[PDB]
Amino acid sequence: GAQVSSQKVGAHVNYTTINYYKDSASNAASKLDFSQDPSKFTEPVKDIMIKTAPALN
Amino acid sequence: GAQVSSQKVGAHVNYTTINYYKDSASNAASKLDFSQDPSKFTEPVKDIMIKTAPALN
Amino acid sequence: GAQVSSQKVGAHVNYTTINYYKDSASNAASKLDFSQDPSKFTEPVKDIMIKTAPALN
Amino acid sequence: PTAQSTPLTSGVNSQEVPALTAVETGASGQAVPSDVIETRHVVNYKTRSESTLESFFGRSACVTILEVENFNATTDADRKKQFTTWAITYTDTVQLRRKLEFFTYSRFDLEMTFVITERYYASNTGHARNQVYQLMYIPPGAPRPTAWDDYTWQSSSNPSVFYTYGSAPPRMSIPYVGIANAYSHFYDGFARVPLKDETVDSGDTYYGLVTINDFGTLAVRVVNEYNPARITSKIRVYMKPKHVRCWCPRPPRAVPYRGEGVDFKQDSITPLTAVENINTF
Amino acid sequence: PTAQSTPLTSGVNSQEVPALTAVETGASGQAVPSDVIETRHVVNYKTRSESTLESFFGRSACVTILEVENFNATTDADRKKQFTTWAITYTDTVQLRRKLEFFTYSRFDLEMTFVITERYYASNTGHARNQVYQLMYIPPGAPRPTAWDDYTWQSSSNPSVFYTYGSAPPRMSIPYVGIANAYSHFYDGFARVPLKDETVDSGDTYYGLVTINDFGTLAVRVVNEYNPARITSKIRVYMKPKHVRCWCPRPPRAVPYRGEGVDFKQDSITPLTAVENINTF
Amino acid sequence: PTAQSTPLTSGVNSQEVPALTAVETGA
Amino acid sequence: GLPTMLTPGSSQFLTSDDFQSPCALPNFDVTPPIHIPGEVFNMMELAEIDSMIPMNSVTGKANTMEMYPIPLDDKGSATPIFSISLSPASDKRLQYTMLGEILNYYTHWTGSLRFTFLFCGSMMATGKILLSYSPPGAKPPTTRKDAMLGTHIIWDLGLQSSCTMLAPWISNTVYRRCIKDDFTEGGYITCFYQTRIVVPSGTPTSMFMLAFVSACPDFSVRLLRDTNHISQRT
Amino acid sequence: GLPTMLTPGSSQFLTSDDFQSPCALPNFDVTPPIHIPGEVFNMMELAE
Amino acid sequence: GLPTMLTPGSSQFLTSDDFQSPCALPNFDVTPPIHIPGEVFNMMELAE
Amino acid sequence: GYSDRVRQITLGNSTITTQEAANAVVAYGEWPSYLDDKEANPIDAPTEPDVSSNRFYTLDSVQWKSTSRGWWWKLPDALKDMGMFGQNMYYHYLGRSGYTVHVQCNASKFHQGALGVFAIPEYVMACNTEAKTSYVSYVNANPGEKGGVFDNAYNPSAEASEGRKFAALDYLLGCGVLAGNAFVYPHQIINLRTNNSATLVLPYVNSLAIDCMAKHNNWGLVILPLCKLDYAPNSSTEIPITVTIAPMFTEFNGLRNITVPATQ
Ligand SMILES: [Ca+2]
Ligand SMILES: [Ca+2]
Ligand SMILES: [Ca+2]
Ligand SMILES: [Ca+2]
Ligand SMILES: [Ca+2]
Ligand SMILES: [Ca+2]
Ligand SMILES: [Ca+2]
Ligand SMILES: [Ca+2]
Ligand SMILES: [Cl-]
Ligand SMILES: [Cl-]
Ligand SMILES: [Cl-]
Ligand SMILES: [Cl-]
Ligand SMILES: [Cl-]
Ligand SMILES: [Cl-]
Ligand SMILES: [Cl-]
Ligand SMILES: [Cl-]
Ligand SMILES: [Cl-]
Ligand SMILES: [Cl-]
Repeated sequence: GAQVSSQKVGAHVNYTTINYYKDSASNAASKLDFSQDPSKFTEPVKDIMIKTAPALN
Repeated sequence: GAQVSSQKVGAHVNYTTINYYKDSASNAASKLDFSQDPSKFTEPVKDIMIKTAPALN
Repeated sequence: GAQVSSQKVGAHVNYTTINYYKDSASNAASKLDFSQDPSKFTEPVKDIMIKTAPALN
Repeated sequence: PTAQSTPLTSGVNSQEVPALTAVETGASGQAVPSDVIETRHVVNYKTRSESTLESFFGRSACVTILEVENFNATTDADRKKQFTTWAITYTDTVQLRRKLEFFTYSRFDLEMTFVITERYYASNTGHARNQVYQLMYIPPGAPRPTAWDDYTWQSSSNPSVFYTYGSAPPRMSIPYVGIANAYSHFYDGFARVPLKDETVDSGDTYYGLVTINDFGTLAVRVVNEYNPARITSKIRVYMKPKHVRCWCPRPPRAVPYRGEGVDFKQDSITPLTAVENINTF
Repeated sequence: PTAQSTPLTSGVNSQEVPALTAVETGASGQAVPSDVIETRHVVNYKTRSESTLESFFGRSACVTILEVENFNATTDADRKKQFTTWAITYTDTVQLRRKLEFFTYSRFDLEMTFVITERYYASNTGHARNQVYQLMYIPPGAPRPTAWDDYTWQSSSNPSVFYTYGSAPPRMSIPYVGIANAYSHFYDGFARVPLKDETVDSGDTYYGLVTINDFGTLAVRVVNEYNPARITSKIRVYMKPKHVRCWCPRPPRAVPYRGEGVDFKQDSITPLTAVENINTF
Repeated sequence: PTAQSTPLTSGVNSQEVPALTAVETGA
Repeated sequence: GLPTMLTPGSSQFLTSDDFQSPCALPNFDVTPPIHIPGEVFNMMELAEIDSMIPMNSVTGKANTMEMYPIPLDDKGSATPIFSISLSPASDKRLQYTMLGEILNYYTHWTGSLRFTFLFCGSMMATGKILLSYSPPGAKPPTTRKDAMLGTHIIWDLGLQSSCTMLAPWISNTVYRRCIKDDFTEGGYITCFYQTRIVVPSGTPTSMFMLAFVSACPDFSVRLLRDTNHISQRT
Repeated sequence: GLPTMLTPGSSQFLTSDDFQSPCALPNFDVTPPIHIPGEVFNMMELAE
Repeated sequence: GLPTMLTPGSSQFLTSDDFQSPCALPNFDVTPPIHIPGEVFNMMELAE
Repeated sequence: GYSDRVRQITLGNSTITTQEAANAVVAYGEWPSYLDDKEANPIDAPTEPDVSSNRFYTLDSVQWKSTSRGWWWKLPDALKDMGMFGQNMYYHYLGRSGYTVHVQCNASKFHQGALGVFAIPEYVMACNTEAKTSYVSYVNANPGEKGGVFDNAYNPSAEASEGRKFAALDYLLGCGVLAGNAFVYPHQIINLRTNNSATLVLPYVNSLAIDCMAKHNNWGLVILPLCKLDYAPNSSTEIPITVTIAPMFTEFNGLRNITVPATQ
């Protein structure tokens, strides 16, 4: 049950993972998660604000 | 995700590599790269010089 | 890249080899080579000698 | 891929003159033996495998020797012996440095290996339990320890390796960490432009790579508290460049180094031994 | 593949005479039992597995014993005990050498293994922390150490092994490194031609393999600085030829060696014990 | 997934005014 | 656990080992590569570049710019102009060339050596020069009549400024050693006036040539080693 | 046993290592997740 | 790590062992072989 | 008709002719070019001054004598006061440039001598005090179009403050390497019997796409007499060496007020 994934690139490229333990808590670090939604903190406004339009009309 | 490659010959021949780490920086030495272009140092001239022709015509 | 070969028999039978190293010099012993030609030392004569015939005719 | 085979060639009597050239052009001589002698065919099975950059650099080289001790320290000087800090560089030693400096620019990952050795300072002060070492990489900006047991060693974010004396030499890989697209082995410049009529001092400023390079600090301690027996330790630091690219070849260092720059020493600038005569075999 | 089976044969009364030959030809006797006696059929299941060259040479043999020490050295002689250098060879010992010298030429990779042992020199000088050894292979031309702690041990390009006392015997493989297409066990010649009327001395020159062989130097040190207790160490060096080919068989060494050449010793050239009579069972 | 690329842009003379806003909004 | 058994070599640090190791900076985003001019792949690319032989490294000229130019004149002496052994790693004059410096990181070398000569007299100077390579085992040549029995080229000075003499690979062994060594001696390079340098009046009667050495494409090295050309106090 | 050979790094504790390790509480039933407002994925979300 | 358990024999040096080991001269280009007369394969060839 | 000896180079409003060239060098076989979007770093729309700045600037001539040990310049330092190139360089934080370097030295069919002309990336030179390392003032490192000269003697200063200049020792190339190995750098030779000019076309060379021109010289230009000037009727004769350099594919980022470097 080997997982083959892309490595993080270096100076110049897959790697293999097998889980040895019956508990997911035993696993190595979670895979890179590039998810983001800054707007929930930077723009949590009820009515859409279009950058080019006046903020207050 | 095993890589099978030719060994460097000895006195008298594949070997197996598995990458264990998620970072390419962790990997063993790069495979032999026989690339070369000595002319960028030995002959970096604008106009082609044919060995059998005069260098200066 | 596993090699499966016959073992040398014991009192009473394959074994597995994987090469871990990129240099053949790192490898375990060469496989049994039963090659032989004693005649290059025991009979290095120009003209064939038939055992049943006189050595000198 | 092999070095060049020699073709079968006989003589010539020709307006083709491969023996003559003009190196004023900036071209090196190009002629090969088949251009100027009768040659047999020789198949060349030999390769340039061991002169690839990966092969040339494919060795762990000692780059420094650090010292740390473990004993009951009662003075400021003795407290400072309980840990050590080292600005990470390849310029404390000469051998790897000289090989790197065949090139202007490089890009590589780094394998770092450590060899840790101890001796008893004295025989009349009993014994010492097996020691654990902490080697902490302090990137530029992270707080540097002022004591062997201060808060910095908790190392929440800095990488640390804990090494148990007598175990296999510890080892880790470092990516290419340069803030440029390659490492510079040479930098013909300054960290800032001094401006007309500024009050900033221009009398004690430096030049070149030393003004811009910062690979952080290695901090080392013995984690153990003191035994009655004082133990003194050496930590040898080894670097192997791997996954190597290099650009812009240079003449190699011909005379002794005298520091981190290209400076030379007045008593050590005569590398050639004079020959008796221009006609000496 | 098995050794020869014996066929069922009865008697003969024949002009075919396989019992007679003429060894003047340079041929050995060829006749087998079925040529000169009545034989039963015997199926031979036995093999020559253990007399293949790989089987004959498939052993790690001790080739030398080196000595190194770790103590506070105050004299030149004592400083030279802190490290050792050894010209790499199989001629310090007799057993592997004699087996190799069944052949004129060989080609093999080498497994090298080391056994490292220590003892206390004295009991009244306290104790010593566990020691790390450096074994550095110095190829011909590379600088040789003059002190246990000089710059050569940084070993940027030379292969070194760091061994921790009490760990498994260290081990590495060496390729076939010969500059010829095989190793020569015997060389009937000189390194240079002495020429008519030359001023070069011909009175103290040597002959044979010793004039041309150079497999470099093994340098060994204890990496640790001195303890109050002096520790003395032995390093036993083991060689196993593997991936073996050999050419041109030779009679084996019949009398004691007295050095690196084929020379013999006047008091040791009588290997046979005289029998009482030519008729002694 | 990468941080944002910069597009090729020239100047403007426009009733579109992305430089002004009102941070009273909580944006 | 999976039953395992440690073999010899376990826990050793071999400085030429080639193993994986954990990354101290996991998930690190390296600076993207860009194209940089002058990428090198092989040290033998550098060995193929001409560098100047310090041929005139005599007392008073060694460790000065005057160590490079080879004295020539219009007197037509029968004495050799220069003489040097084909010992490209170990010779006092070849060891500090670019080729010599690269060879001193290796134990073994093989292949053909290229010697290129640039005449730096006036345009009005003419001459013919014999350049010779004598494979070893005979009297080292000190006269033109011995030198011309070996591999040689007659160089006519003219519009084409430079002449290449080859020391073709001629060896008993498949590799020579990068040390002074009788067994792997390379032989003798010498130079004589074939005619003489001739100049008209109002022209310098003494002048120089420059000698360059480079490796041919048949050239390779092996067995990496430390150089004897760099050291430090301890 | 399978013949193995320990390499440099063996037995070290690198604080940025990323290895598996045995679980001290095997077979443990974690509290089921629920949706919580304000989930963060990247420190650069906070920098904006 | 993969759970393992050392068996008897661990760390011994048996002089008739047959294991792989790391090469001290990686990427080394051996001298090409040529045909040499008188190759021997078995000591029993010499016994005949 | 066409000859390796006869060349015309036109950049902007400037043209060079030579009738005794020896081909031309393109350093590392790479012609200069603009910075591609896939290798770019600063995000502001760059200034590309084109013909205003990408043109031949002729430096003050130097005199080759039988006793000359050689000359050095740094780039872009040598051009910092040259027309609109200098203005674009100092009004911007960042700049990149290739160059056509044209070195000019004519004599007669009766003169002899040879100049090595080397383009050296990151030409770092030794300082002239053994009380310090890497101890060179900005003013001494950046002489501009006058450049500097080599010496055949090394005389480091008693006082650290008096040695803040380059120890430009000819046979060590002012940097602890043997001058005979300078041929690993892009080069031509002006051998007076053969040629009267050297032409080197240089791409931008750095570990970065673009850099601070006022902080950092990308190239050294070294002219070494490999064979001394000799002229039988007058051993004390002097012939000029003239250096003419055109920036190429210049690109600047980070416009602000003008940089005015310290002069003392
Ligand atoms: Ca070939
Ligand atoms: Ca030609
Ligand atoms: Ca030919
Ligand atoms: Ca049978
Ligand atoms: Ca018969
Ligand atoms: Ca019968
Ligand atoms: Ca993007
Ligand atoms: Ca708006
Ligand atoms: Cl120590
Ligand atoms: Cl802590
Ligand atoms: Cl403790
Ligand atoms: Cl001499
Ligand atoms: Cl060391
Ligand atoms: Cl008897
Ligand atoms: Cl294990
Ligand atoms: Cl002027
Ligand atoms: Cl200026
Ligand atoms: Cl000022």
